[PDB]
Parts: sequence; C-alpha cells; structure tokens
Amino acid sequence: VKDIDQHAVTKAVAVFLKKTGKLKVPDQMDIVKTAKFKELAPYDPDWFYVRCASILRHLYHRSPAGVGSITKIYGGRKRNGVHPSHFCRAADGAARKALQALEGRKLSSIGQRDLDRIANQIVFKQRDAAKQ
Amino acid sequence: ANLPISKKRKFVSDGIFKAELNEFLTRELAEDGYSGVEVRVTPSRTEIIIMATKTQQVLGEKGRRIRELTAMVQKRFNFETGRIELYAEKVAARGLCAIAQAESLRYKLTGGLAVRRACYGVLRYIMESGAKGCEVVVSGKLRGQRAKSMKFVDGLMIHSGDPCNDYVETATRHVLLRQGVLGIKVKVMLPYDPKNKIGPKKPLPDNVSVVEPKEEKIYETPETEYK
Amino acid sequence: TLWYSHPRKYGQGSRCCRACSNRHGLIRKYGLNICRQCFREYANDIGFKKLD
Amino acid sequence: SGGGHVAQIYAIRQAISKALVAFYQKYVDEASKKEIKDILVQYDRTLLVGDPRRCEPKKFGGPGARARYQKSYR
Amino acid sequence: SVHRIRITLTSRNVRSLENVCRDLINGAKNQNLRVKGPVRMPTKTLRITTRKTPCGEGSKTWDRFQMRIHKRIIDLHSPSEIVKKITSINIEPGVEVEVTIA
RNA sequence: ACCAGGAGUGGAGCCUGCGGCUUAAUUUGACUCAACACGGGAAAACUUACCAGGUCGAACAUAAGUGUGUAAGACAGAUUGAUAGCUCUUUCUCGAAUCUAUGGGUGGUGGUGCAUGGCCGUUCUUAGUUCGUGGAGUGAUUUGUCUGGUUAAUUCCGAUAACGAACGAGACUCAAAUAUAUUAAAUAGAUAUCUUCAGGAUUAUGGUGCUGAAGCUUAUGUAUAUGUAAGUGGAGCCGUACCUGUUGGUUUGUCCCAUUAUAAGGACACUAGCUUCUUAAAUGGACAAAUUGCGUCUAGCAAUAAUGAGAUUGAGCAAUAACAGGUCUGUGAUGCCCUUAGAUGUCCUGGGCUGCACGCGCGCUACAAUGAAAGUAUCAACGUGUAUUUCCUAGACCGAGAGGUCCGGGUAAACCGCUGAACCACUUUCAUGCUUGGGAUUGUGAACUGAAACUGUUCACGAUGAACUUGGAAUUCCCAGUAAGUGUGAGUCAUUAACUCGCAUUGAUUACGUCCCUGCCCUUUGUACACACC
Repeated sequence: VKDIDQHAVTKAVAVFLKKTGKLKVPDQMDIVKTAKFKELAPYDPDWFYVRCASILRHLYHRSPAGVGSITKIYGGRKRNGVHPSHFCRAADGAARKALQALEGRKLSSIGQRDLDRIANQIVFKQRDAAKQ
Repeated sequence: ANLPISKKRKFVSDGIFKAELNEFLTRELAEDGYSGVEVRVTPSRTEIIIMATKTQQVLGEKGRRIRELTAMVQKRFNFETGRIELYAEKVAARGLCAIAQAESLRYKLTGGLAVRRACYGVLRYIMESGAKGCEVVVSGKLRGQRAKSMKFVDGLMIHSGDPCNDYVETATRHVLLRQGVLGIKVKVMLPYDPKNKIGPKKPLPDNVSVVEPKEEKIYETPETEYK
Repeated sequence: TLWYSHPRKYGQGSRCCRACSNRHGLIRKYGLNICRQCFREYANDIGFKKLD
Repeated sequence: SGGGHVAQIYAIRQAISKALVAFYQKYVDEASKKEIKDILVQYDRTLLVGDPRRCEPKKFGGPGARARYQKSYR
Repeated sequence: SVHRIRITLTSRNVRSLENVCRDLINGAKNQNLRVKGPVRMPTKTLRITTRKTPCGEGSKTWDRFQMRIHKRIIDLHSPSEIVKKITSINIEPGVEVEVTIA
C-alpha cells in the first residue's frame, strides 16, 4: 500500500497468514537456496510468501503478477561464479501455488479492497501502534 | 517479393542490392563510361536510372542491350518481370563528372606511359572541362622494379571539414599491366555554386560575399504632386 | 549423395560470407554477411556515413 | 523517473523550488514571488540551477571515458 | 461504413521528410483528409563499429559507422476511393509509403 | 611529459597472447614506442592454411577402338574409417564426352609486402608545407614562410622585403541543456470529470446498538464453498457524501446520426482532457561593446551580467614529403615464382592449432568489518529481437536445480518492457581467527546445445577449501560527471567471454603549474656526421 515504507509493513503481514492458519507451507522450506547464487539456505520461510506487498504495487503499476516477469527483475543483486559477478533469475518454485495460499486474468481476488485493506487496517492500527 | 522483414533489415536490403549493382555496373559498362545509378521505388514498379556516357552503345542493335539489363537483375534478384525498369541517361559534362575520366585513363596507359600524351592531358581536360581544383595520383613500378608515386595537381583540394565529404569526388581505379599494376586515383574539385546547379546542394563553404552599401539621397526633397 | 559430409546448418560452417566468400574475418549478423574488410570498400552507398 | 538512488532524488530539489515561483509569478503576487527567492538565494544550494553535467562518452583504446591501458613493453 | 486509413512514411533524409509534408498534406486538407498533423516517430539510429586495418598489425584503433532512419506518421479518416489520388501524387526519392488493402 | 596525487599492474591463483619445448603436426602473420584478449585469431568437426589416412580430375586439333560395347554403376566375399563397383573374386547394366598419351589452360590459405595495387599504421597529441613576380647568390639554395607582443595554433595585430595568394589550423558536420511561443502523437500523459477498485468515522450519520448487532460453528443439499437455523456471542450494524486508490472511453467534448459502433451535420461546456510531456520537423540557443586604475590605442583573466545558457561539449575531419611499417593468408588486386589426373588444389574420417620442466604481456576474483552473509528498500540507459531462418520472449505448469512441457506476444514508440539494471541503502548472523575471507583444486551424478564432447561445449547440486593477508626493484593510466567502484546491451556466437566496442549508475582525491624528467615544433650556433649519433 502507499502508506509508510514497507520494511516492517512486510514484516507484520508475514506473521498474519502465519497466524491465520493460511500458511500453506512448502514441504522443502528448509531445502532450497532460493536461487542459483546462495551458499546457504535462507533463515526461514518468512520471505517466501511475503512479496504480496510487492505485488500490491506491481499489480498497481507493473502488470498482473506473472511469475516470469516476477522472478526476473526483483531479487537479483548477485555475485555469481568468480569470473565476475553477474545477474540472476531466482527460480521461485512453490509460490507459483501461493494463490492457493490466499484461499487478461487477475492474480488476486482479495487484494483489491478485501484483504489488502486488512493490512491497511493493520497499518491504520499501526498508526495507533505508533501513536505513542 | 514481400516479407515480414524488419525495417532496419529492409533498409540495408536496398543497400546490399545497391552496393552490389555498381560493382558489375563497372564490370560491363566501363566500356561505355559508367558513372552512376539512381534507383527509386514507386508503387507497382521500381525504376533504375543508370547514367553513362556512351549512351548509344548501352542500347545496342534492335533493343538487345536494354533487355539485357532487364534479363539480368530479374534473373539475379528474382523480382517481377515488369516491375524492374532500367533507363540509361547521358552524363552531363563527362569531363566535369570525371569518374568516367578516371575510367578512360585505363584506356590511355597503352600509349606507353602516355603522361604528356594522355595522362597529363586529363589534367588539361579537367580545365578544358572547366573545374576548380583537381589532383590525380598514380603509384606503381615505373622504369624499374621499385614503387614510386606521382601527384599531378592543379587547383584547390580541401581534404577537411564537412564540405570535403560533399565537394571533392574521388574514384580510385585499378588496372592490370604487364609489369604488374598501376593504381589510379583522382581527386577533383568542382564549382558547385554558380553555373546552372540544378540539384547539387547549392552550397556556400567559407565565402563572405558582401553586398554594396547602396548610397542614398539623404535629403529627399518633397516634390510631391496631388493626383 | 556420397563423400560430402557436414550437415552445414549448424555452426559457422557454412553460413559464410555472402559478399566475398571469405571465412575467417566475417561480420555475420546484421543481415549483411559482408566480410568486414570488404565492408570497407562497400560501406557506400549502403548508407553508413560516419559521424562521431 | 530515471536517475538513480542518489541522482533522481536530487532533481526533486529542482521540483519543489520552481513550483513556488511559478505559482507566485502569475497567481498570487509579485512580492510573494520575491519573498521566496531572497531568503533562498543566500546560498540556495542551487535549488533551481539545472547543471547539464551528464556522462562523457568513451574512446576506443581505453576501458573508460578518457583513461587507457598501456605499456606493451614501451 | 466510413474508413480510417493510417499511412506511415519512412525514409532516411529528414529533408525528404520535410519534402513530403511540403505537399502531401497541403493537397489533402483542401479536401480535409484529417491528417492529425505530422506525427513524429523516434529515430532508429544504427551504430556499427569496426577496426580499420585488414590484418590488424599495429595501433589498434577503431572506426565508428552511423546511420539515421526517421519516420513521420500521417493517419487519415477517409474511405479508400478518396486516398487513391494521394498515392499517385506526390512521389519522393528514398521515401516509402505503407498502406495495406487486405 | 612530469609534479601534486588517485587507481594500478609487476606478488598470489586463473583466463588468454607470444615463446621455448615437444610432436605426425602442435599451420601460421606480427618482435622498442608503432609485436604481443593481435590477425576482429571466444577453434570438437567445419574452419585449417598443418599432420595421417584417404579422394577427386579438368577441357583441343590430332589420334585409335568402330556400335562384337570403347563405358558407367550396386549387391555379393576381400579392402574398408563409412560399402569406395575407389579397387574385386562373379554378375546385368542406361552404352558415344570417340573417356588422348597430346593444346596446355585451370585452381591454389603455395613463395616474395624487399616486385606491386589497395587500405591501414605510425612519423606527428603536431603546426606544419608550396607556388608563380621581385630584388639574394656563380650555385646548392635561401627571401616571402619574420624581431616583438599575443594565440590552441604559420592565429593575428605589427616590423609590414610580392601578394590577391594556396593546402593545413579554424571555419564546417554529429550529442543531452534551450520559448512547445507555433502545428506533432496507436509513446507518455498532464489533467479534468465520468467512473469503477473504497478504507476513515478523517467525515455527516439515516436506520440501528446490549432487545443480541458484529463475529463465530454444526447439519446436509447443491459442485468443499454457500443457504439457514442452532451453534454462538455481547457492541456494533448498515447507506451516502468528503478525504485515498483501479478502470475505461474521454481523437470535432456531449447528444446526435450515417454507421456495427467514432466525427461533423444538431446544439451545449460552446470546449462535458489538453499538449506541459517524451518525441522534431523547425528556428531559438555566453547571440561575447559583458563592466572592469588599457597592456606596442588592438587578445587591460578576473571570477562580475545572465539565473533553460557562466563552452549544452566530446568526437569525426585532417596537408606536403615519407617507411623497403604491416598486410600476396580479405578479395576474380597482382607481377613473377611453384604446382596440377600422383594436388599445394579438393572433398571425407581422424588428429592438431588447447599438449609442457619454463619466460614474457593485456586482464579477471581476491587478499575481507567500509567486509563476507541473510533480508528489506527499490533507480538506469545504450541497444537488440523470427519468414527461405530458430530471434525476442509474455503466460500457465512441472523440476533441488539444470531445465522441461503447454500456450501467446512480437517484425516491433505499440510485444518482450513502464525492460521497474547493479552496487549502494535496512535490520540481523557473524566476532578477524588463511575465518564463515578467498574457490582455485578433484571425485560424483544431474543437465543443456548440437551427428559427435575427451588439458573439458558449457551448466546444476552436495562435497573438495590450496595459493592468497595490499605484493620487490622497476612501472602504466588519467583533470569533472572525469578517475575508480558498479552493472547491462551489442560484436563475434549449434552451444562458449573469461576479451573488444558502446551504454548508464555511484562518484571522489589532486595540479590549475613547470621544463628537472622521457618529451616534441621550420630560432641561433657547432661539426671530420652519406644509409645522418644504433
């Protein structure tokens, strides 16, 4: 949403589908190196679904969130094999099926004013959280 | 025929068609003093405007050599029999255009290094054709095995600036001789402003031509009638 | 039929030099196939004035 | 758009500054246009000067714009 | 019923592009072909760069080659029997007209 | 060229380049500036020139079978690398170009760049050359082409010893800053409102509110959601406008029409979206009496004046004379030399051009806390993309990956693409410890591209963690969006950048000089210097 910056605004929403039982956890959430650049696994799954905040401005300004236009341009800041650093494509995997985690085409049926506005109602409460 | 080809591949497809054409336009029509070809495109046909000097030998007996043009490139480029039209025109002031003069000096060398008989006469002919500046240059093996150059010059040759890319007209020529080869290269300089100058560019390189200050009758006494 | 190998529709051989038939110095891909040293001769009049 | 994570934000300095003048040049008042310049122009950090300093093209024989690489056993 | 015929114009000389708006649009808005003005296209500049010396032995210089292609667009709202005379006249060297029928 | 530095390499591993080594050949051209990630020279075959095996044949007058088959093709077993009836044991055959020893032309990546054409390179980042007409000399040759002042300048005053000269320099051509003031959009859109994508109660609340609202579960039907009651629970519920957001047309707006629907025709705002904007096609554009105790009255810096403009500012361009520079291997550019059924030519199968005790150069990631990780935020631009060739890829889908499937877009301001590039910004894990810095190194499988992958075609995983801790003497590069850091595109490209050209981003330090240094320019002077101090 076009409120205050989405550092923590991503961080809260990651808890809430994790709160609401709509985790829809990939069975290899402790396996994948989330792209062809990482030496180690991620810390956890808490990025893997969280880019709904990114698509809420990308359905707004870029495109209906096709996965090929998704994975290419974000999350590439890489140093690959030593002669020299280059770019990547990040090869997502299971969050192709994170539409099921939400329950010409449109990518979300609840991110119009239905569940994105809940996050706005979270950040309107986060205005009251930041009121002291 | 037509293609879904790109425009940038379309535009260079004209040029590889063009830059091939003036090669063998100098293979055959060097005997008639070939100078240049314009090719335009109108709807439902294209035109080929050849310019040469011996314009009665480009046509031949009973219209054979004109069909010889049309039978060539439609066999070459496989395009429409009828959409290709070739017309040969006369080079105005063959000495002034001078690239045919570069072609004819290959027919002048067989007078036994005919410098004063023929080759220096070309530099006389370019003022007999009435140009502005001129320069020819021949290099090769003369009176001995060693390579050596001459540069007979006459006039003003700019070599620099933008108008050198417009004014001066060079045309190198090669020729086979028994020794081995004499390279022929000519640099001419042509008065593109005054004479008729139908479509050259009508230029103005560096000159400051000054209009007269046009003296006045400062007093201008009334002398006015009332008609 | 016989003694002519090399199914030439892969590799550089043999999509080679449709302006001079000279291999090892080729500009292949602009729709030109020009053998770039011959492109020095035939730069004109296929546009390609130099500017900068 | 364009620019970068430093440069594109510097153009916004020219964005706020000229808008106040033009709204004061025609709509509000001559001196209202005056009173927003004089307090600014003491040093003003060139909030209105659009320097055309853009990048300089390369040269063959180098890696970059004007530098080069040498000592082929000179 | 009524047709809209968009007619693109491509060439290399900008003066010839200044020569086609010299007389085509003026001989058409007398009969009001609805030109919608000279619609400029961004140019398609073509860069090639090559070495100079064959058998590149010495002082590895280069040589840059440029090319400029420009278009300008004339759309018309008229049926096909109107625009037939405009395809005949005026014509221009190096300029190209692209009107499709079917 | 220093200097004041900045970054560097020279140290380390690796990619290459050249050598030397070797080998069947490791094909080669190039060796100070001006050979050395060069020959666009990123090679499995092809390239390929080299090496082994092979293989092909090409002209004619003569001529001799005659057409009792002169030929040419396959099986079959030998020869093979493949069926090369190339050869052949045995077979039939379209038979004639009379398949010739004989003209001799033909090819050649075969030789000479010290026989040449061409181009290109440097001489030289320059500022330098020449000509008629005079006087200077017997003459070579000078003068013009200079004393000084100044210039980037043989650029100009000015001595003015022809000039009006001529080439060079400049002038000129190409690039964002520049009034859209004019017409310019199927780019962008500004907007405007129509909207639709609607939270706040920020608003006003009408109905409602403790009476059970809101919220919640159970049941099955419908193909799990939904319906309802119960379950359930104790304040909110619901509608509008204001505030903040999608969308579609808002093209001569609306309503007209003809039309399937645009327009005007019919009127209204009479403008119910116009051109800021990207795009030009233009002319504007420090367009300089710009004032400044006047320098030889002229080219007295001053920063001062502007307020798109204190050059918007880099490139291209390049004369005379030259070099035994480089290229015969770019070419049907070529002298000559060499060769030709037994090829150096040519196509095939291989091989190699990559091989190694070693030397040398361009260049890559380092040697780490400004850091290596995880995260988040979220800015480019130059470009490029498939109809006689496999391009750009959108979308779904599957797969640790690698990729693969299915279905599109796109011949391109329109699609990939608003290419929403990287480093950097923000919290954490690390706790300097050859560590988690650094990824060479070797196994293994999984892959891709292609007939074919083997000092490898490249690519994935989980191992393997060496050298390497800022690199000696020497030594390169460069003054503003520059240096360097940092990506990306293109070029070659069946797949292969690790290099070369362009592009943008982040953005400094230091000089604003001088002639010690290597320098370079016809001023004077010296000589015993020819091929000129090697």
